[PDB]
Amino acid sequence: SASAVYVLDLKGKVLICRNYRGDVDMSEVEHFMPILMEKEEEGMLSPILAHGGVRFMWIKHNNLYLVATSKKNACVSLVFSFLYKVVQVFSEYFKELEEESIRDNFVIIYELLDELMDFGYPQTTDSKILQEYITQEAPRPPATVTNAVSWRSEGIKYRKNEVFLDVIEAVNLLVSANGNVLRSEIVGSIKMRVFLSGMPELRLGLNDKVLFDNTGRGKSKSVELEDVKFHQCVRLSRFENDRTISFIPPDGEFELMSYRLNTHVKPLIWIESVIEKHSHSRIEYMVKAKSQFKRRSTANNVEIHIPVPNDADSPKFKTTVGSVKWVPENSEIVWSVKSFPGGKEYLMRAHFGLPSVEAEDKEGKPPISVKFEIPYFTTSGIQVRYLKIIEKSGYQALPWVRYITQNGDYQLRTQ
Amino acid sequence: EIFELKAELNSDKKEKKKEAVKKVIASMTVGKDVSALFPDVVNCMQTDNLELKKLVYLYLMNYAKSQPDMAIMAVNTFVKDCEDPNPLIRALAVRTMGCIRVDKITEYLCEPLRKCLKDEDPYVRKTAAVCVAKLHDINAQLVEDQGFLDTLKDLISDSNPMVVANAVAALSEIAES
Amino acid sequence: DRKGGSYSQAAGSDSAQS
Amino acid sequence: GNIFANLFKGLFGKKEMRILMVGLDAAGKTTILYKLKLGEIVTTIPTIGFNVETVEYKNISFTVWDVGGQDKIRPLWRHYFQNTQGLIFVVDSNDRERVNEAREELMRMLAEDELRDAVLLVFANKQDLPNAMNAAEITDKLGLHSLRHRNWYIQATCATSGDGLYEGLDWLSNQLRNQK
Ligand SMILES: Nc1nc2c(ncn2[C@@H]2O[C@H](COP(=O)(O)OP(=O)(O)OP(=O)(O)O)[C@@H](O)[C@H]2O)c(=O)[nH]1
Ligand SMILES: [Mg+2]
Repeated sequence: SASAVYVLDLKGKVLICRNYRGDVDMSEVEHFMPILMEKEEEGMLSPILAHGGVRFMWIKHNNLYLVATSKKNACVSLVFSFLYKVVQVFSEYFKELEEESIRDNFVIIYELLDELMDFGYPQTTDSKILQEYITQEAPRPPATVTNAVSWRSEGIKYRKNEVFLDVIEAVNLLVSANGNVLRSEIVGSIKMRVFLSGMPELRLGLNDKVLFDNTGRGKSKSVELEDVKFHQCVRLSRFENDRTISFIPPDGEFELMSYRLNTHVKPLIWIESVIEKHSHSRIEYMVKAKSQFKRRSTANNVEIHIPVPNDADSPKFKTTVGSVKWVPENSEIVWSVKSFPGGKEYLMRAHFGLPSVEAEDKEGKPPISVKFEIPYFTTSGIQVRYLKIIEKSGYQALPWVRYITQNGDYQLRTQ
Repeated sequence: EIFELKAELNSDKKEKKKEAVKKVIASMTVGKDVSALFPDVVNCMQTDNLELKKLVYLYLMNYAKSQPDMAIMAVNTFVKDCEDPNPLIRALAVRTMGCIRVDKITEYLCEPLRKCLKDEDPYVRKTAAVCVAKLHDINAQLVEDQGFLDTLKDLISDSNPMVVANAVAALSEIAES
Repeated sequence: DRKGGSYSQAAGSDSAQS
Repeated sequence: GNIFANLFKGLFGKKEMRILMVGLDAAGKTTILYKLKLGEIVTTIPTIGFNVETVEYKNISFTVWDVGGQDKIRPLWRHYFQNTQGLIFVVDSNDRERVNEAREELMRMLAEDELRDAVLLVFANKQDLPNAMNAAEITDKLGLHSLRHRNWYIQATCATSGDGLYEGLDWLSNQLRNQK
């Protein structure tokens, strides 16, 4: 129930505003900046502000905060979803989200803002569908919005029918300073770039544990996804009935399904780091990385971030494999490794100075984060079984998919 | 500046009219009080190009409460635009009619709202459903007199699931107040 | 080639499940 | 400077001209404009706002801006006085009580120091009922001959039939254009 959607800037100037109900005066945006400054300076700053009887719930973008004023008991979740959809639409239309396009793409921005939401109730959010009715360089609105299928424009024709899939893995590990892993969750991501002719009805089929149990094959390697979130094209009823993943793929790259299940296996990389920090004299970093992953897999672009002292200067690194550099902007040791074969063991011996004068205030212990990304490795063991591409005209599809394993929330708590 | 902009907007050349409309939109967005030129832009409203019509409608909506007296010169234009063959033009006109916070303007908009309530185009139906809720929020008595509750109730039991959802949301908003 | 694992062709359905 | 392009444009017709459409409500202004533009008697609701159209005849774009006769729209006729070259007055001979009001409105509109180059164009609308007067009784009642420095021409046009529209257009073209 947003009253006026406005786009602010880093200096407090509203780049663009679009009132939806008009029940809130446009002058309330001026008090948002002082209120945000007071909240940030007192630790009470939150994305949902409140100027008396008017609430300013908005998120911070790359360069400006998309603040949407509201006065009644509007749905905060609905406002957040609308803001996320607007951000996605802006990213799809404009390659950059900065003030350079706000003051240059106002002609199409105003039209998009007017068409997207009316009276505070959004109606269209598909960038691909919206690109056929509002352009910055107008015909009747497409029937896709009026029809049930609002995410697949009819009449799409291509020379070839190739669909590229991406089974991206997110290895998130929360290892405490005692050496035990607390939060170890792996979230699957099935992102597909469907490029076919017509409006095919994809029938996704994988070796799901539930599907195998229902079919009676609950004895082989089956993926046990605790949470499975299908896209808008995926029919919820079909999945709820008999685990049938039937949906119309969109034209382009989109997230069809996103599995999310816990992981009870050992970490693919084991980091043994020590801190021999002398009292204002020197420091030692006996960091040893052990790869627990399969030897057939190589972790391309391994970046184990080791937080070094903030005031440390004149550091020396005695490592074994990979380039180690200290970035003063981040104040940490970047253990950058290009290719890390599975089972490899890298040992490092850091040595940096420390000023005699102690710091005025404590700086904390940032967690050690690894940036391992090993492609062609499915840690969860989930493999795509089939993809039923059916078209009324009739064509031979050539679906493709790749498995990518990377490190997600793989942070290591410091001692 | 202001005189030059008014002269450009009061010209018979569309190439200058579009530039003047863009400059007026930028000045309003840049933070310039351009409400004094509302009567001047009123004459340059009935334009075939949809690019200038949308900007004029946005300026009128943003300059409707500021100059309600000068907004009396747009009812005929809205009535004429509410019958355009293009569904987009009709939807834009319906949205602009409900966005105008004028007490003396919403009274005459009941007929276009009634005409567009049973529009075959799903976009037109959604625009009419939104405009009915906007009018009810602006004036509940006018909406009740127009008898839009019966039309809104029948909207949920019709085709166009997006239009049905919009009508349900409008009915919930009306019942909320 | 492509970083992150080479793309592999996908099947049409569970041929072993009829 | 060179005026070769202007001469080339004028060799095949360059002048367009303008026109105005004012008068009392229900005076045949909208129907007259529709007949001039399309050629049919279209029934329309009272002109709450205004109607702008153009007529292409004799290589001159005769743009006509219909103005309603509403009480709240009577003082809005001064908006069209800016960048206006012509003016057409539509009388209502079927409304005896409204004849005085129409004459007063015409006198008020004709008493403006900015609207001086606009020649008079009296159109006898509703020329289908026996109660309608001739082309001189209405002019005598309105005193069109007493308008100093004003070129007035009374033309009777039937809304249902359309007779006299060509004569009025020819008279307007002759008054506006002073060439061969
Ligand atoms: N039947 C008939 N009616 C006429 C004739 N001439 C004028 N009228 C009346 O004049 C009215 C003309 O209204 P419109 O053509 O819509 O435009 P208008 O004359 O400017 O009237 P307003 O819009 O109210 O200002 C019609 O409603 C008719 O009732 C005619 O020749 N025959
Ligand atoms: Mg008329």
